[PDB]
Amino acid sequence: PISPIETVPVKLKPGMDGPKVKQWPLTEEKIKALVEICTEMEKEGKISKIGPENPYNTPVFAIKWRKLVDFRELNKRTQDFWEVQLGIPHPAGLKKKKSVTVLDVGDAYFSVPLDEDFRKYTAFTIPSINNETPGIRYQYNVLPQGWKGSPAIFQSSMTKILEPFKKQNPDIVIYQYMDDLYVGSDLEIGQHRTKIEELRQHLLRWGLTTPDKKHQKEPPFLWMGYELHPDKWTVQPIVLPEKDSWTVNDIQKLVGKLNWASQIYPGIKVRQLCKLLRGTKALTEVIPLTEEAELELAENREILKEPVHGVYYDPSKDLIAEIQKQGQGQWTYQIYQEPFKNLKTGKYARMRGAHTNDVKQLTEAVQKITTESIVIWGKTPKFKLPIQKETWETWWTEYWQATWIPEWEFVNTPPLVKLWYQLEKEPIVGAETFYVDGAANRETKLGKAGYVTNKGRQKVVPLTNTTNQKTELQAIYLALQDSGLEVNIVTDSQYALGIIQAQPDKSESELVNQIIEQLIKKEKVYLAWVPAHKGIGGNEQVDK
Amino acid sequence: IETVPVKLKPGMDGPKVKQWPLTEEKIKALVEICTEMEKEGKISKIGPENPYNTPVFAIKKKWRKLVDFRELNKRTQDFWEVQLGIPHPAGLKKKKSVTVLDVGDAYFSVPLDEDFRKYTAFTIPSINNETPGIRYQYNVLPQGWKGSPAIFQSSMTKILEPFKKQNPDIVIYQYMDDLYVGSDLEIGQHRTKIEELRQHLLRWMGYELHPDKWTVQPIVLPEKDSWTVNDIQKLVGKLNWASQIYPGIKVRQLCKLTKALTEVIPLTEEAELELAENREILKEPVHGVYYDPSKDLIAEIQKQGQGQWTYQIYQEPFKNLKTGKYAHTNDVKQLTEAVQKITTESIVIWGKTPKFKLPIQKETWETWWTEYWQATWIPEWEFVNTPPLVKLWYQ
Ligand SMILES: O=C1c2ccccc2C(=O)N1CCOC(=S)Nc1ccc(I)cc1
Repeated sequence: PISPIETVPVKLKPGMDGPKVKQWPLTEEKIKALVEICTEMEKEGKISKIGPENPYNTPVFAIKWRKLVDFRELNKRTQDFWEVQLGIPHPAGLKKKKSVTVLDVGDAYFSVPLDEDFRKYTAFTIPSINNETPGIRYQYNVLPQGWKGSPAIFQSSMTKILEPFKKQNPDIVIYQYMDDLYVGSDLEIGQHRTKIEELRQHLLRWGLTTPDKKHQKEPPFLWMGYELHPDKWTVQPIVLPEKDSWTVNDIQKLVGKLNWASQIYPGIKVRQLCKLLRGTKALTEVIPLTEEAELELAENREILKEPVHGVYYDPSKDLIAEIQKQGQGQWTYQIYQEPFKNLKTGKYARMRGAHTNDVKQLTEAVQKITTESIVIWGKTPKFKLPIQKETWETWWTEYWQATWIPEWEFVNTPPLVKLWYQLEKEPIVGAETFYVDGAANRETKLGKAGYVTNKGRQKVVPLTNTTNQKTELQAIYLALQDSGLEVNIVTDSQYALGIIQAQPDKSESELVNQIIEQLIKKEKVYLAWVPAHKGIGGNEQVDK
Repeated sequence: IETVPVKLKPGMDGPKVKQWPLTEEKIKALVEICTEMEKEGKISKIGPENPYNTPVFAIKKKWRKLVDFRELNKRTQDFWEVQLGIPHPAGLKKKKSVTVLDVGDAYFSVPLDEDFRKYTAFTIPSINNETPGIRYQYNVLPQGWKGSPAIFQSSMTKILEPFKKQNPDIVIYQYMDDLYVGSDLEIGQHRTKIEELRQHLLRWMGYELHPDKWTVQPIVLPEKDSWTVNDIQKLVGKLNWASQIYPGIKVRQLCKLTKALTEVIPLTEEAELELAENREILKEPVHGVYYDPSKDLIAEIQKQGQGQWTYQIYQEPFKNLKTGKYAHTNDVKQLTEAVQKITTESIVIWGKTPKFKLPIQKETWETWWTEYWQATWIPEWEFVNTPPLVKLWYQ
């Protein structure tokens, strides 16, 4: 049918006019297909024979028999609409329903009225057996298939018309996705089916027809890669058949499928499989599966052995989020309300920063979970972290950046997060003082990294092909080597001070990683800063 | 009735900013708000033919709707600033007492240029995107739009005309939604003039500010009385940085005083002559720094630990127009308050808000900033990696 819903005022962009592109004559048959089709549509009221001469026109053609109008031109000249793509519910955010049904709308776009003042713009011509006679002119009376306002105006229409029934049945839940309606409820089958015919009948009063008893309804639903039961949810079934050869293409898809599953499958690992992709990779090259990964694939297969489903959300219960340190850079977490009955699973493994330490990462994870929990449940979870509340406040307090975790509490699931060393806050007494510095020719791309002492010593390992910065972490490094378990170092490089002064415990820099391990063996280290080329006792001597 | 033609800067297009996810509790409070507002004709539902959006939040101060017109404002500046800009009196900052009155709730009288309403569109989201999301537009002067006071000046001036005349020594300044009214009257007297003013407003105390009593945050040097290499090293360290501000600082004599770090050493009689004068400077105002009304204001904040926070305001890196400090509290809660305080003072002083550089993670700030916010404006902000020594040189 055609809904009587009032239309949406459509307009062309600021100073642009209707489109006017000419028709690439078609073939005998395609012409015949177009005529049959239009005639029917024409009978349905979906279109109208346009008289005089609408100077406007958009190409039309047939594909095998169906008709496709080319709408680019009209599109580009058409206004912008409120985005229909803002987000899609996560299943773990859904409340539990007793009965679910899915009615699909037939001929949606075609069942919704286009704005009459705009109809004139959608004019097209079915050619004559070869550019001889004018041709049958047609404009649209309803949302055309390829048009840009159709998805928007439709979604707005379906809502306005769905509003009254919702209001007379607030206890009921209805979700619109494209050409479908998911209806859920806590009514018992018998009474639920009544409630649906009541909907279909309300929906027919508004021009929208639905499946009689064909209701695709009746769970295991497939929506956006999910499988949906009224009581539980899980990700769509995924297989990983045997293979002795893996192409970039293959392991691409595998990584993707793994990542998607890790949404409800606890302990999904893809770190080792991600490496194999490192480097400029042709999609068809076979990549030998390394050892660290060899096992990872089957241990993945293992946890995917028996299916797993997540539960739904109970608005009258706190959320519990707990996180697990898993390998280096990798983090994992679960979210539940009743111990170990998960709502959703997830992991976090990134960097974005050059230098970092577990305590920072843990906080980032909590942060990501915090905003994920907001968008989904509209409230914040209670945390359980593998960090002593003390070891958190220390860092919390001393650090120069602000932070604020929601309510949390300690949980002893090793490995535990901790600082791997603590720089002295005051100069060490009776321990070698090391005035260190670096240099480098910006042209020769080489430099000298050295140091001098309050005890006469002196060095200078020459370095080849290093920037002006390395020869500063190199120096500090050199000093942490020739010194005893207890020391204090003087730099003129704030670059190095900042790095080391934030208690890194891991970095994407082989030099920094060395300085790290070294810092962990000492029993006292003090790093002070003094201005460069300011001839300060000690620094100057090493500058020479 | 009579609408003031509002035109978006020639060329520029409406704002199209996405709505931030909100908590269930705030969402609920927004609908109840937005239900009353349309019931009394202040806002209207809109359709998909409107591709515009501005974010909304809920604050307490009893919930209150708060729209973030940061973007709309940046795209209409010509209107509110060079078209109908309000002049800022230098006297305000000099008065003993300044009271901040919330007068926003009066823009709802004047209607907005129909042709301009579609740019004021906002969205009330829904938990987990289970429902489309309720769309609105204003059909009257919105509270957070710099255009409102601009348009609302004729009414404002008429309202004040009498009060001013009877009180020609009272400075009244308007900046978005707020009136700043200061005087040199004694405590109680001032408060009586405010109440006597509130009544004028009616026919169409609260926030005690004391600007006149604001002074520089002097960079201080340790007093000590023994001094060590490390000590003197740090001592010159900040004296170096200070060199880049406060023309005259001389670290030469100090810097002329290999050697262990923990080795105590007695300064030179000539030494005191240095940090003495250097001390006399730093306490005195900077020489050569002037506010430039055409340049935007920057503000850096550093975390001093112990609920302490230092801050500087400048238009050019290192040349400071002003520096100061600020004392269930958390990092983000204290920082939010700091940002609010610094901004009030900026407005009182220059009639504009500074652009903030925040020592925090973008997501962390974005997640929580709303929780403790109370002002009805929102300054521009950026996120930075607090330089280790910069924090120390302002301790
Ligand atoms: O019915 C849906 C539905 C189906 C698929 C995807 C998203 C969706 C939705 O938001 N809604 C509305 C809310 O549904 C709620 S609260 N609970 C449900 C709905 C459907 C099912 I199967 C299980 C649980």
